[PDB]
Amino acid sequence: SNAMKTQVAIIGAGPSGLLLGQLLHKAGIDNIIVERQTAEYVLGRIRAGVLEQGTVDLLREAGVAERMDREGLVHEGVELLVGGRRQRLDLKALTGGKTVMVYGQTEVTRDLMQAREASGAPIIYSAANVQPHELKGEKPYLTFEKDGRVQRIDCDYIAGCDGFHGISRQSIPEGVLKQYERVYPFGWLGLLSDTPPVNHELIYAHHERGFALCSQRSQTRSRYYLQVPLQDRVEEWSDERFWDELKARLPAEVAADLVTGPALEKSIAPLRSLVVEPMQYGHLFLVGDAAHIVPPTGAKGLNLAASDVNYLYRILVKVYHEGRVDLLAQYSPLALRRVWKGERFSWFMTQLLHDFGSHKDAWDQKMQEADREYFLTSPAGLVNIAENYVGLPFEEVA
Amino acid sequence: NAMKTQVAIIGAGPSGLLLGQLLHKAGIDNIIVERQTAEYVLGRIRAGVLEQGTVDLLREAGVAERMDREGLVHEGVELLVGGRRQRLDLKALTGGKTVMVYGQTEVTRDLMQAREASGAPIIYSAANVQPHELKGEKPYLTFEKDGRVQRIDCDYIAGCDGFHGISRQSIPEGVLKQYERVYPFGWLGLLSDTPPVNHELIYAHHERGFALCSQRSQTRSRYYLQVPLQDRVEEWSDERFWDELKARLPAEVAADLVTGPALEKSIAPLRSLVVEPMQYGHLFLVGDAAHIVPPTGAKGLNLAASDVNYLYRILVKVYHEGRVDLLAQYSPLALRRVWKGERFSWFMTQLLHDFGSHKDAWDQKMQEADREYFLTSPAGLVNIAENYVGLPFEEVA
Ligand SMILES: Cc1cc2nc3c(=O)[nH]c(=O)nc-3n(C[C@H](O)[C@H](O)[C@H](O)COP(=O)(O)OP(=O)(O)OC[C@H]3O[C@@H](n4cnc5c(N)ncnc54)[C@H](O)[C@@H]3O)c2cc1C
Ligand SMILES: Cc1cc2nc3c(=O)[nH]c(=O)nc-3n(C[C@H](O)[C@H](O)[C@H](O)COP(=O)(O)OP(=O)(O)OC[C@H]3O[C@@H](n4cnc5c(N)ncnc54)[C@H](O)[C@@H]3O)c2cc1C
Ligand SMILES: [Cl-]
Ligand SMILES: [Cl-]
Ligand SMILES: [Cl-]
Ligand SMILES: [Cl-]
Ligand SMILES: [Cl-]
Repeated sequence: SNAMKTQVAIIGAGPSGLLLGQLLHKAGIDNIIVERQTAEYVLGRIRAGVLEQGTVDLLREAGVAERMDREGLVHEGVELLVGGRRQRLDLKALTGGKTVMVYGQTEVTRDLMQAREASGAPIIYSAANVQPHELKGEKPYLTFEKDGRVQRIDCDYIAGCDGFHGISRQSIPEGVLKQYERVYPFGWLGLLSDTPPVNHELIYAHHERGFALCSQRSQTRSRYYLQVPLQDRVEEWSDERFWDELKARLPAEVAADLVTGPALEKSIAPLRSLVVEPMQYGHLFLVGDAAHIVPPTGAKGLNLAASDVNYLYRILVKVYHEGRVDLLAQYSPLALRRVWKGERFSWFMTQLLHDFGSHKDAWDQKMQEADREYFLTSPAGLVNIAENYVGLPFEEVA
Repeated sequence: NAMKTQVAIIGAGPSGLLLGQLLHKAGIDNIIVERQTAEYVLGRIRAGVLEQGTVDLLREAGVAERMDREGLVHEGVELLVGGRRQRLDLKALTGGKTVMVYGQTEVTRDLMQAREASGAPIIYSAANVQPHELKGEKPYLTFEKDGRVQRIDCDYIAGCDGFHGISRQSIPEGVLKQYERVYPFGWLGLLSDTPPVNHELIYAHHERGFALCSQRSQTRSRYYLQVPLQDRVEEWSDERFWDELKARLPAEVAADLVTGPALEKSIAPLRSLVVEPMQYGHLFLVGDAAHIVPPTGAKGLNLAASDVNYLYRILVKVYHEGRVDLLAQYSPLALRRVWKGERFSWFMTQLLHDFGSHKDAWDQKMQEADREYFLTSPAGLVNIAENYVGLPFEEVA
């Protein structure tokens, strides 16, 4: 058949692709989203839960915040647990007013999907072998297969919002991108349960046996994590083994108040820090997990995706409304400045709260311990953590 | 016959002299034994920056007159990254705390003159000093001088004998545990009779490597350059030193730098080293005998001073209040502050030096990000400033 036509072709219907598309459509910039999996499959992913104010603001601007505001929970603080002691970080007081919002990525994604349904902005699911073409040409395009037919999308710009295993990043020629990576010797084993959270705020716990995070998605939906060796598989961890181990890494007081229950979802995510430079090539712009990855210890993943969306969205508005086509050259510079800040903090928190075993020498272990002392005791240290946790500012586009 | 005292002190460097001066004043007898001659000890060119805790201690010891007259109070320090100058107003950021620039040699000289005036015994050129009966109730030292073996009977031994001392090596095998990080570089220092390029210290990170613009007075400058461990001082002419220093500074700063012939020039290797515990029986390790820091945080002499402070306050209570229980608190107290200083010294070293290929691309990227974060965040600067002026001494109660 004949080629579909739009202004911005978006690869990936995850939070990045959907939010970008929603913001663009509201601003009168035509876009089409193509996604490899089914709508159901995308919604089945249990991932992030902590939204920085910048992300919340973007969602409000996109006009998809009614449910987030009603069913989400503003968290004014977080706890770091070292040596069995519970240290609360009053993010609100430490930052002079900032907070975080606990609302599931799945929920955010569902809201964005319902909003796109209402607008009628085209979105195509179960699209196989999406390939971008003529990234340097003036007329880039996408091809894909669906319903046993090759389909084409002509556009001006391509936004690669296709995640860690996307096609976007891989479509850029060799030499162009440079990669910076740190692979951690552990993953997070996550368990979502239909049970009351043990605390009204997140508890990041460092314990001799290893790291543990007590989290949640609502007043009736809990999310717990344990660091685990890379070899470990989710089949080796029954619901009971996970509950017992979580209990062993928490103080007796918290262990007793913990209400356990069957896992609605359980899986292991390997931890890695990854960044590519630049985050664009010609008319293709990499957004979110397609460009960078962080360990979730700082709750920065989805929030960095959102800042990437922020910058590309505000540049594109000026490209089409003010004809400033060349402003797109500042996308990577802007995005990367904030990516490195979040990457730094995510790296810092991972080093601070995890058991590295033989992967760190004796000196580095002592420095981990002295950092745990200093950062949770010094008022300036607590302020260092709090201001990073709530999310550093977005810079203005010139 | 044998010499008798309460506390026998090994080493006549800053640790040993300050501990001896404080103890003597409190009425606690002490003898100091030193391997080198007095002249040789004075020939050493090292520290220059004193925390208020160290300044307070010297005033308490009654050896502050010359420091209060010739030392210079610094209200800030500068950190320099990619041309940017970030002044840390220590006073404004820490609620009034400052640092004192006064040479370690000057402090050492003043202490030596005060002990001479008091007549508290001190023995130079004490060879093969050895401690014995560390856990017994009657510990003692032996040493050789003027062709004869001499003995000092005491109640406690203070090992203030530095990195190459005998005290640490005298403790039975396996008791001590050594934590260490050896840096792939040293500091080439040059003392010059020229005006400092700035009235405050300048810690400069540069693609080519770290440089420190420091001073001993308004007429005497002290500059440092990081150099690889292979380097020998004989490979560094004054000319090469000056040119390299200028290459590591913004052109606008280098332009007015006044160069001159070296009065002293040597390379010190950098290392982070902590020994635990810091005592065995009636033997206590003090200062460099127990721990080393890279000088990037100006913590060395200052940690030695806090070790001295704790051992001194404990001994006062031991002798005047029979608080023998408190001797077990020396290592816990000293190590709490030592680890904090070690952390800071490590932090500053990581932040400001070039590690070449001793650091992978990811760690270089985290250095770059740390320099961006700590030097632009108000909280980041507070963090550095409060560590730089030195964290408080805890009370020995
Ligand atoms: C497995 C996993 C677990 C995580 N857990 C946590 C956590 O516990 N806490 C936390 O704070 N953060 C977590 N994160 C981080 C956070 O969820 C991500 O940063 C966030 O999902 C990034 O959104 P995105 O839209 O950039 O990528 P994604 O959410 O991955 O969306 C990418 C979309 O593109 C689609 N796609 C991929 N390839 C193609 C193709 N060739 N053609 C078309 N479409 C394609 C995918 O199907 C997907 O729907 C996790 C991330 C992952 C991947
Ligand atoms: C080479 C070097 C360079 C340094 N440079 C700097 C710098 O540039 N900036 C900075 O801030 N800090 C620096 N420092 C750190 C700071 O000067 C030290 O922390 C400080 O000197 C510690 O004092 P101390 O008395 O504990 O040890 P020392 O000053 O080493 O005194 C130990 C004394 O014990 C004596 N002794 C050793 N063995 C025996 C024995 N068996 N019997 C009898 N006596 C013995 C020694 O002769 C010496 O006099 C440096 C340290 C060293 C070693
Ligand atoms: Cl979720
Ligand atoms: Cl931090
Ligand atoms: Cl941030
Ligand atoms: Cl811009
Ligand atoms: Cl300190």
